[PDB]
Formats: sequence, C-alpha cells, structure tokens
Amino acid sequence: VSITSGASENSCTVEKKIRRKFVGREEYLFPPVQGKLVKCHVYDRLKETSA
Amino acid sequence: VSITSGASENSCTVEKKIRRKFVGREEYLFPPVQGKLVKCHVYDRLKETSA
Amino acid sequence: AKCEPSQFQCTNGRCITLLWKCDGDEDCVDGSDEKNCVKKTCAESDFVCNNGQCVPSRWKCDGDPDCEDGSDESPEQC
Ligand SMILES: [Ca+2]
Ligand SMILES: [Ca+2]
Repeated sequence: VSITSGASENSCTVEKKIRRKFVGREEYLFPPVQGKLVKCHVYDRLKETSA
Repeated sequence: VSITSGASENSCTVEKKIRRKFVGREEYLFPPVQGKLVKCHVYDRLKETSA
Repeated sequence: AKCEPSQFQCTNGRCITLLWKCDGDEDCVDGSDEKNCVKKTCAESDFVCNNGQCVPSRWKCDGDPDCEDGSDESPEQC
C-alpha cells in the first residue's frame, strides 16, 4: 500500500504469498464468458457488508 | 538506466542477472522487524567512501 | 433442478435471479426486472424526472412526455 501524495509520499509492504487461485477444477487466467456456474466465494464489493 | 525527458528521453540496459540475494541462511523478501544481528556487507550511501 | 443463475424459474419456464432483476436489462416475460429491488435507476446516459422517474436522457425535449411527470418536456431547457 502506498501514499503517492509526494508531499507525504510513503509506502508499506508485508510478505504474503498472494498467488493466483481459481475456483473449480481447471486453471485459467480470466473466467471465460461461457462455462459452468459453479459455487464460488468472493469478497462482496459492497462496503456495508460485515465479515 | 534512463533519462526521463520525453523529447530528450533515452535509456540503456545491460544483461545483468541481478537476482534477489539474502544474507544469513534464511531467505526473505524484507529484513524482518528483528532477529539475529549478523555481519553483512552493504554498499554505503555516502559518496565520500571509495571502492 | 439447477440452471444458469442457480435460482428460480419464471412462469415462462426460464431461469432468473433477484440480482439480475436489478441489472437494468430484462430477463423474462413475466415478473422479474419491473418489480422492486435496489437499483441504479439512472445511468450516466439517463435523465431524472421530478416525480422520481428515470428516463433515457436522449428522450428529453424530443417532443413526447416520456416520464410520467412530463419534466422531460419543460421549456426550462427545451
Ligand atoms: Ca436482468
Ligand atoms: Ca421526450
């Protein structure tokens, strides 16, 4: 995470193995338009949801 | 290395295998908050020093 | 049985979801997208009307009262 303000430009980093992951049984870079709608989980973009 | 000038922009590159190295016997991306202090070598930041 | 949205089947015998009910783009002939769900009623291409209706902004001042309050045909801009 970085603050690119210049006037207070700073950054922070932590080691974490955030590697590509894929639901289902096949590796893909991007979900193909056509396919099986399998159950998966994603962080809800709505900032009001509570985890 | 490159000169950010847009119109006078130029750059030059050399095949140098600058692979991330580590001192000690544990790999790390970043020297952690603390651990064992060990003898290491660093290119000093002060121009008055000479190699 | 399951089907493409993993949810209910409309009376026409086609499968639908409450999320797509408010995608802004009609899914089935009976029910779905005209019935209430939380919605981005006006897109950037759309013009609001004072009665709360939303209409494609290109319709404003076209000559027809396309929103039920007629705000799209007011001489205030036309
Ligand atoms: Ca829809
Ligand atoms: Ca009109």
